[PDB]
Amino acid sequence: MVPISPIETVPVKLKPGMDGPKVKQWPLTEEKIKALVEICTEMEKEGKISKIGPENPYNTPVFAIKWRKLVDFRELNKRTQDFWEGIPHPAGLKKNKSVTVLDVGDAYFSVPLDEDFRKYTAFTIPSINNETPGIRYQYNVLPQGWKGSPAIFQSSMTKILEPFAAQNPDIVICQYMDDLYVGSDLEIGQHRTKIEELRQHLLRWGLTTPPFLWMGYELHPDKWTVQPIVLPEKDSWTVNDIQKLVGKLNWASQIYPGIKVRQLSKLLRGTKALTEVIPLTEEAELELAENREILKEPVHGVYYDPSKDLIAEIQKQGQGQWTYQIYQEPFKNLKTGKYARMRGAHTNDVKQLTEAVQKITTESIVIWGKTPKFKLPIQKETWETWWTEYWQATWIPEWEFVNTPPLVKLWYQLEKEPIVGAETFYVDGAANRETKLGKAGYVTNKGRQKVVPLTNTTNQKTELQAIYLALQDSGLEVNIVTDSQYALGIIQAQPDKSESELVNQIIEQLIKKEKVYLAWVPAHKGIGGNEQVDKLV
Amino acid sequence: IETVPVKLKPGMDGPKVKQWPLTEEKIKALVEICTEMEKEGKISKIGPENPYNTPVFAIKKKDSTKWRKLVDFRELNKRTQDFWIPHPAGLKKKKSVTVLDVGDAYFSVPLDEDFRKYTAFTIPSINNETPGIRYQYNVLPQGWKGSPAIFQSSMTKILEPFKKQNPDIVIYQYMDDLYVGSDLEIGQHRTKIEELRQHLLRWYELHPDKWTVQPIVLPEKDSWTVNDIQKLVGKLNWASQIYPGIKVRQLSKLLRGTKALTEVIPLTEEAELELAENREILKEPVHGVYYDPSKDLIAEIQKQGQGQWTYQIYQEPFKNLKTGKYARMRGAHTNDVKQLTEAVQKITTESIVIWGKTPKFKLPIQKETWETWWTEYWQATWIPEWEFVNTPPLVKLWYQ
Ligand SMILES: Cc1cc(/C=C/C#N)cc(C)c1Nc1nc(Nc2ccc(C#N)cc2)nc(OCCCN2CCOCC2)n1
Ligand SMILES: [Mg+2]
Repeated sequence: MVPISPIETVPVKLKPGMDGPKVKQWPLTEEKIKALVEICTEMEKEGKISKIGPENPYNTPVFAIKWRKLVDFRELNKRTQDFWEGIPHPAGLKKNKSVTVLDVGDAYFSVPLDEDFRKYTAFTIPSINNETPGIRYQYNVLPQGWKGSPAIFQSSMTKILEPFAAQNPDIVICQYMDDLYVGSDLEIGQHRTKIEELRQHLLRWGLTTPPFLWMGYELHPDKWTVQPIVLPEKDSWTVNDIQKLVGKLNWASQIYPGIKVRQLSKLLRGTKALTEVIPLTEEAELELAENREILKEPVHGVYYDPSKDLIAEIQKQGQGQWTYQIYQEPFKNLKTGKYARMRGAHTNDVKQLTEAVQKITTESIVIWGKTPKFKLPIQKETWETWWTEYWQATWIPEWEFVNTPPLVKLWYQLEKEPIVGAETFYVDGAANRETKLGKAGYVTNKGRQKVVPLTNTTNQKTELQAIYLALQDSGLEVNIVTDSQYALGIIQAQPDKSESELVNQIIEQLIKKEKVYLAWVPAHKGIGGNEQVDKLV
Repeated sequence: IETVPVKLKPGMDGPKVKQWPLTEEKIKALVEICTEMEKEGKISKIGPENPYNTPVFAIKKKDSTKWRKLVDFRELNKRTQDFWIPHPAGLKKKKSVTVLDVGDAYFSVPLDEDFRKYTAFTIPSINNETPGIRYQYNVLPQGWKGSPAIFQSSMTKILEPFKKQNPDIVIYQYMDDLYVGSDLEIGQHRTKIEELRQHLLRWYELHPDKWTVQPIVLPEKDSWTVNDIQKLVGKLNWASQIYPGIKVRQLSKLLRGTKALTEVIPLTEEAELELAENREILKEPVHGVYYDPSKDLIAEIQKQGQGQWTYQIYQEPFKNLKTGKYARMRGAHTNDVKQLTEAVQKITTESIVIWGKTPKFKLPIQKETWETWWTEYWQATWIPEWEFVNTPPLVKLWYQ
């Protein structure tokens, strides 16, 4: 007998203050019992389990389902300590000339459970007609379904495989789920040779045993893709069905370019239900139709070659949607993706471009461990002006301008100094809260004035209204004095788009303007030109 | 040579904190470092039975191309009991202060056996392929709050000859850092610090005197536009939240009517007197401003453009413990985030020198941007706490 290296057990403890599981053994049919006896018999013959006595107060219920024994550890997992813990992405793997598969189903039960914990795994098989004490049993190995079995199994296996990994950089190895997958670029002879070497290495521990379907992916030696996407086709649409649909679309968006999930996700707002028949806007129908039309033909991503540049390129899809491709060489994509704006009040394209860049950066660090070179639809000058003048710190990693409309631009720029020869509009607004009744307006140095009465409004909305008014009635250059910190706060953030239609109209006005100086003063200080008396009434 | 019993605080478990992604070079460097740390018994590989985790990454300090292992202990630190040196309030008064890294020393002392589980950390793998390399500490870890507190006895025992030799030199210790102040001449000071380095061996320079607290100033102009006066009044109205007797009414009275912003307005006598009295008031210090050690320090930072940054340290609003400004060019000009990060570091260092603890920053930046880039520029062994402000403050233009 060649001596086997023992797999060292991992010490396992129960959560503090907790006692091991005690749960009533379920009554069964004579048939099921007859099956369980044979199963547990051959298992005991294989050393997987062992018969125990009454000295063990702990009991775990056991079922039989059609043959197959099922131990329900549900109450043991709640009383068992936390263990330590994210799948790899195909765009991160490398091309493999040959990939060989080996069965590890023999080695799963070769991982021993910590002895002092074994007593907690106890389960009982009821005898015929309940006329005897049920056969008592405990696990000597990691039980299928237990809390810590996956972590401990993969830990032991990793620990085993590590020495024949590090010594063979020309070999790649992975375990899914019951299998061992090896791969290499070596000539077929050298590959088979190394396979044999590994088989022997595992033999030491006493383990004698394309395209691949792996985690919703299809893996080919030369490339990868997603397993086919089935989008349910029904004239009736449920909420859970919207969730499933959106999920599958997101899943498909990592390789298929141009996928848009917004219109379908807009309908999931503030609703927890598994059943409603929810209509769809023509926008949503066209969206799903376009996704069906994109999915009409298959596409493939390639694997990663460290010897080449890593490039990310981004395009504006419109309506808060952005789409990106990541490739080493033109038209051959490592992978693709999308980015949707956060739920804001007011926002602009430059901030969204920034956010997308950061997202892609982090994703790239996860997958390839490095930051890609960016190709962005924004001119160097625009980014310059923006980041120099922005009140917030901002940064983008190395990048270049790619000219692919629509371009990201700055739609307006406020002046740094008051404008000479330009009319000065002192604006204000006020609203009585209980009646919701208010006034908005302005006075100017030239004597120009307005006050507009407003129903169903507030101080903030009137303060915005006043500014809008001053923008409507002024020439291409204008100075505007406001006392509103709210308004100034909104405009100093530089939105090019807003939820509020008022702010939107303001933006349109700013866009039409050649020069706008926006100045602030404190309210109610009697500062000349600022007239509370007009709007307050 | 013997471990002091250490525990957590009542009703708290060990930290389980997600490890963020690292680049290929940072991972390689951390592997090269932890390998040797493992051969030296400083750390040890652990198993799946350890649920906890603490983040880790790698930095580079000044004048060194060699990487350093940085563990982010903030969570574990706040889960430790502490309460085991009253701050040296003369350290900020010295002509010069030098910062030395004594972290290495901590590895000469063992950590309590039961506590080691809570120092667990993970070298991540690229693309989630292999599980990470997991370690736990054996000796005293750098960045942990318990390390200086526990090693403190040995530190006092080491520095006795130097301290008693010249009792003009102030010595302070914060985390892995040792701050040594002196009033001597910079050459003789540097040679004295060299002497201290050799003295420590057998077992960055500051000038806190070059700083004071910044006053609020008002313009001196020979002619005022309406705009100039509107700004002046805004600023004074802001200052009135700080100082008692500020009065804007004559200055406002200059503006009555509705006028063009660029129009020059001559100051009346009442207005000039009022402005004078306001200057006088702004000269005096702020009233009833005191440091309460039981309260958090708060740092606010504003980007002034063109490489300039203003900041304030306080505890209660409109009571400022310190105010400052930074133009420094370290090669960060094309990068806002590097400037912000250097700024946060500097401000933190000043905060440590003065009050002995770090403040909690409020940064002019988005969470996602900062979080993506700040480790690239970080040269310090400690990590402060920070929030993010997404709505532009008006105080910016009043601190410039
Ligand atoms: C073998 C294997 C099988 C499956 C699923 C099977 C089922 N069911 C899943 C994985 C994840 C792996 N493991 C693997 N596969 C590849 N390539 C590859 C090529 C072709 C085909 C086909 N046909 C399949 C796979 N490359 C690597 O690793 C290289 C990364 C090197 N670096 C190190 C530095 O940081 C960055 C990564 N690992
Ligand atoms: Mg108002």
